Amino acid sequence: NWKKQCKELVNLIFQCEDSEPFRQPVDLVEYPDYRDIIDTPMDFGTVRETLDAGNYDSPLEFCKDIRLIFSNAKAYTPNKRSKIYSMTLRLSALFEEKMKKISSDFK
Repeated sequence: NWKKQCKELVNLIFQCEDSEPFRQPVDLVEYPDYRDIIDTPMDFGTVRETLDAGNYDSPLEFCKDIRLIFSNAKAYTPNKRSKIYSMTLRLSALFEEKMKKISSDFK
């Protein structure tokens, strides 16, 4: 059951300290130029909601949206000295480790 596996992984991510800036959509009052840089916003709350609505056709679609969270974060704050950049690298690494098993069990 890939859907329950992906749900467990999203719940795991919400418990990770590094996910805090990615739990909700980026706020456009706080970051007014965000959408001049980012075409397709994404966050873990949205991913959770999409999964619960049954609106991912496969784990690859789920993964693509999670990868988008990280690519967006790195695009908007590209300075590798920044806290957010390091939090993105660490959380990305954990996610990819976990997603590997889900993707195998599927294929």
